[PDB]
Amino acid sequence: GAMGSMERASLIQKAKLAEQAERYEDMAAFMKGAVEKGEELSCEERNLLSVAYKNVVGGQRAAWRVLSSIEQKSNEGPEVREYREKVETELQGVCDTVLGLLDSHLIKEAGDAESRVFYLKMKGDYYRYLAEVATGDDKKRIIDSARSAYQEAMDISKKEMPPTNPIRLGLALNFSVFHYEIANSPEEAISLAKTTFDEAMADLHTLSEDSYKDSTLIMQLLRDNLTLWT
Amino acid sequence: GAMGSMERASLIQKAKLAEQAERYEDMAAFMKGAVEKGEELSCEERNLLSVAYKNVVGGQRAAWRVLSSIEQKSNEGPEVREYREKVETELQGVCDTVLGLLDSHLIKEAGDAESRVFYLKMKGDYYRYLAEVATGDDKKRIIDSARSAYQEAMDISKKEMPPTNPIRLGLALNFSVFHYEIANSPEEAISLAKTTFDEAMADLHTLSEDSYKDSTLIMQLLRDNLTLWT
Amino acid sequence: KLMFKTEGPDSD
Amino acid sequence: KLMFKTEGPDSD
Ligand SMILES: N=C(N)c1cc(-c2ccccc2)c(-c2cn(CCN)cn2)s1
Ligand SMILES: N=C(N)c1cc(-c2ccccc2)c(-c2cn(CCN)cn2)s1
Ligand SMILES: [Cl-]
Ligand SMILES: [Cl-]
Ligand SMILES: [Mg+2]
Ligand SMILES: [Mg+2]
Ligand SMILES: [Mg+2]
Ligand SMILES: [Mg+2]
Repeated sequence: GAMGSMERASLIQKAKLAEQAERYEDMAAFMKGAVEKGEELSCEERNLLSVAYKNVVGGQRAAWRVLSSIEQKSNEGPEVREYREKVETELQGVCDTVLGLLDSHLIKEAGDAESRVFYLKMKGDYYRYLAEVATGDDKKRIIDSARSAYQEAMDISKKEMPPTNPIRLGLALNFSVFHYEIANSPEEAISLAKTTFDEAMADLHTLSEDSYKDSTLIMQLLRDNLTLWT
Repeated sequence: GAMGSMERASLIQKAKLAEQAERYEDMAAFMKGAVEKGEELSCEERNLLSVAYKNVVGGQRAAWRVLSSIEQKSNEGPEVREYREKVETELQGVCDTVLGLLDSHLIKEAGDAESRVFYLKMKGDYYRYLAEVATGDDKKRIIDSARSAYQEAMDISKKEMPPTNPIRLGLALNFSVFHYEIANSPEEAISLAKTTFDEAMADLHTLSEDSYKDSTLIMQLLRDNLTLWT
Repeated sequence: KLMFKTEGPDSD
Repeated sequence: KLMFKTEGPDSD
């Protein structure tokens, strides 16, 4: 790794600097280097890792959709297809990189619910981004890989976290979107979002003002989707 | 060049696709490949080249300023300096790349005023971006390189273009900013912006509705700066 | 495409 | 830093 010679703490520091500078490719490379030091990640470090790659893959997804839309109109020279493929391959590469970090060896060393659910949710997310661009004979297996990861994360979160836990809430949000538009299960999506929202509502009374803010922010995203879906 | 095997027309097409996808690094690489085919560029192609690299270097400049500001506060470990240097070196590399294209061989083959002024303005601009980060024994020579390019462009534009010509206007705008904050000549900056604005005003009557819109857009940028400077 | 809300940075 | 107006994309 090109980050093999840099101190773990320096990589984390520079990831935070890169975030401030909106240099998310750099941020992701720094956090990949930190992961490859082999130590477990703290909560803050997990969030740095996720924010970095979410920003990188988000740009790729938005670009892919623009090209995927222009390509569909053109259908209903080879250049549109070629360039959509180029972006698609880059996007798949980022997803494979993240999945590789989770498999070697973040998930297997994650024993606390807050770390293990976080990583399994990420695994679901990056298989979902692969599913968004998948068209071949592996699309069903990619979708089932996303489903499996989300389901394991859900099972742990329901046993080990309160219904307002923001990790649990964000997992349920993303799994519901998976259902709606990847699994073509809109009713499952709506059910999951509603049940998640209502069970969180009923647990808000236990929270401090700060935790209340964190939980209600994600609850509003569930509501946003339910409003579009119903 | 990694674009050596792609058709010129395909590179231009993909640059336009990359612009639509907000993939400006790709856009710049495609346009660099098109330049390296050795043919002169059309007006549209020149603008694609400029838009691509302006977006790339703009992200780098914004990141450099965030890090340059955080580094100054820290003064009032080596990591802030190291990472500012990393971004700085990348930024200088992009500027050197653009300047290399202009020198090999866009400027020497540019004989019409609209192409030659465009390229000399770009040369001034990318030496100005180098000047923004320069601190060593070459800063004065970098500044004089910017000045020289802008001045040659100005001399041609005043002889060969009307005062409302948008290329001429954008050149004068940028040269005035060069004066204000690179050359530390705020009075020259103000004079140039005022004279440019007033001489354009007096020539608007010759223009069609569409050309009027193009010229007044840049005139408003001159006014914006004059309002901040006076 | 209409994108639904998911967790974290709305980076696309 | 306060950046003044220059030509083209305000990309920084
Ligand atoms: N650099 C960033 N983007 C972030 C840093 C942290 C952070 C985490 C722990 C300590 C200090 C900071 C983030 C965070 C935490 N949680 C969970 C509470 N609901 C959500 N986000 S996010
Ligand atoms: N793809 C882009 N961003 C652009 C394309 C063009 C363009 C140029 C010529 C023909 C067709 C399109 C641009 C342009 C032209 N001029 C000069 C008139 N004042 C300013 N901008 S910009
Ligand atoms: Cl391509
Ligand atoms: Cl660095
Ligand atoms: Mg493919
Ligand atoms: Mg229904
Ligand atoms: Mg340096
Ligand atoms: Mg004065």
